[PDB]
Formats: sequence, structure tokens, C-alpha cells
Amino acid sequence: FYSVEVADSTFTVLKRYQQLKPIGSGAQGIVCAAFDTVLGINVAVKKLSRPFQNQTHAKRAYRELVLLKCVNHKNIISLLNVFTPQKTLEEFQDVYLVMELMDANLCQVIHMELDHERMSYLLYQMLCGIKHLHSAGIIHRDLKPSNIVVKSDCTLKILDFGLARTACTNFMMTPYVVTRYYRAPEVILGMGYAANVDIWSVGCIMGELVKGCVIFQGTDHIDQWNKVIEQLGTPSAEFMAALQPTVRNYVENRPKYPGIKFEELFPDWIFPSESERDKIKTSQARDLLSKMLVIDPDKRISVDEALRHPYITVWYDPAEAEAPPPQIYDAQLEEREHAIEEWKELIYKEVMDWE
Ligand SMILES: Nc1ncnc2c1ncn2[C@@H]1O[C@H](COP(=O)(O)O)[C@@H](O)[C@H]1O
Repeated sequence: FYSVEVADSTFTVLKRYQQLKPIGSGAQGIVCAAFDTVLGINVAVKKLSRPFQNQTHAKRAYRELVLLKCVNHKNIISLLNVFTPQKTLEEFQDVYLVMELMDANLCQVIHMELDHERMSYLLYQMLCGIKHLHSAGIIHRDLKPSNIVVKSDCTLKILDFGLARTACTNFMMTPYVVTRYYRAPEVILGMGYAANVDIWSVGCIMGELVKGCVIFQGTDHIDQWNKVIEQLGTPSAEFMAALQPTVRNYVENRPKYPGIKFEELFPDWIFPSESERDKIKTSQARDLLSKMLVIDPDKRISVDEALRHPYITVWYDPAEAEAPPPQIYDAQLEEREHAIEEWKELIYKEVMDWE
């Protein structure tokens, strides 16, 4: 049934998957492209190495498997197959996920000088995917260019389900976060977060697609806050006064900034302006950016409002088939506490349930 091929690590896969070649790298290792001789299509192949090795990674892997299966939305990456080459629960080591194959992540698209039609279409698809997650009870919290993928026909999919809400303990730990440029400021302000944490990330991604550089590029929390207030301005006295004392004192002690008007921050001449239509769309794009890149989450636009925005809603087709809300058969998907051996069996059964 199987054959082993070495990319930078060895991949042991079903014979139907041929010509494996690395297309990217992440926390779970190498992702390969492959040709599925049985389907006749190209696919992506991801290997999860001993995902049950610890409680943190086990819970994350189990959640991803359950959600990838249950969710079926055109802007969330599709799971096509799941398998393990090992023959018993005891010998079980590795899980292989087979996904639909896309052409690039959004990091590549930032340099591609997109026009209003392509930019708004990508943003519409992103917001559709986020809306579907939110309707399923999932706030993503870690959207960024590298976990959003696109095809050359401008179709777009969100690659993963983000970060579950979890209390960090000595044994449920937090992977270190490398890329922090897209995370809303209420987190580092100690405020906690709501669903429109994801809207801030979309605002940051949209800004980068338009400008070609990272909007808020800080080296740590202190630097990140400075880069936010230098561009958007010091938030209101009432907002600052509602912060916890140490944070409040710090942010009230910073130099004050008026904020750069969005007409100066995102000026007409970095957008298309050939036609009268282009000039209307530029105003609309800037209006949407000014409603997403808002420090105070109580004043930031919602996903539902963003989808209705004139820049975005041109792409809504009432004749298109809607996606049904997922039916997540495991209700206690976040309330799970298990020893390693129990996680291993839970994950194994999920994998076998596919065969
Ligand atoms: N299904 C896929 N299609 C295309 N590229 C992918 C796919 N999955 C992952 N990638 C690429 O691999 C990188 C790392 O993936 P990941 O660590 O799983 O988020 C991404 O930023 C993409 O460039």
C-alpha cells in the first residue's frame, strides 16, 4: 500500500500519491505537493509527527482533524484524505493529511500589484471564510498572510482553524509566536478579545496588500504599541482609563499622537484611479480600512458589517449555494482533558474513521 520518499524528512504515503516535492514549512513540519494518480488531481500532503506526544499538540491536532472533516466551505481548505502507515494503535506514530493544493500563500500576493477587482475579491473570500468560522463558534485569532492560500484564478482559502481559547498551565503550554504583526492591540493591552479580533487582522492584511509592506512591524510589545499609535493616534482618554493600572499608566505616559488621516496613510495614488469607477472604489477601500484598523474593539466594524460594505458586497452572489453550518459531533471539543495515552487513541480512532 505504501512507499517511503525523503523530502527533508521521510514521508511514508499511499502509492496513489506520487512525485512528492516540498511547497512550504511550518510548525508541523514539511508540506508537500503530490499527484494523486487515483483522482487525477494535484494535492497537498502534510505530515503530523507523533502529534499525541504532549497534551498541547495532541489537543491542537485532534481539533484540526475533527474540524477539517466537519467543515465544508469554499474559503476553508478542504481535507481530501487522512491516513496512517502504521498498522496498530500501539505502533501508531504519524498522521498524514491530504488537502486540496493551492498555488501560493498571501505573502506572494503582496508584491503582485493587484487592482480593485482582485483585491476586493480576495477580501470578500477572506471575510466569507471568517464568517463561517464565527458561525461555527470559532474565533480564529491568528490570521496572517502565511496561513491564507490562493490559486492563480484568485480563489482563496483559510488554511487552519486558528487558536482555541485555552488557559495556560504548567502542562497545557503555549507555542512561542514568531509573527505578531497581525494581532489586535487589545491582547497586548490586557483587555481580552472578542470575535472582531479577526477584523483587525484582515485590516492589517488588506493594508499590506495595498501598500506592499507590513503595516505594524514591531519587534516586541512595546515597539508594536508605538507603531500602532504613531499611525492611528493615541486612543481616547476613556479607552485608556478603562485599562488595568500598570498598562493604563504606561499608555497614558506615552507621547501623544494625532494619528495620520487615512487619506494620507492610504493616498489615492497608491490605488488604481484610471476610471470614475476606480475613484469610487478607492474611497470605498479607504473607508473600509478606516473601520477595520481601529484600536478600540467596541468601535471596530464586525465581520457581518464588513461583508455588507460597498467595497466588498459587489461580490455577493445570491444564486450561489450557501454552505451549511458544520455539525461538530464532538461537543466537548475545548473541554477535553486527557492523558497522552487517551489522546493517542482518540486521534487514532479519528484517523481510522476515515478508512
Ligand atoms: N494546501 C496548501 N496548498 C498550498 N500551499 C500550502 C498548503 N498548505 C500549506 N501550504 C504552504 O505551506 C506553508 C506552511 O504551511 P502551514 O505550516 O501548514 O501553515 C504555507 O504558508 C503555504 O505556503
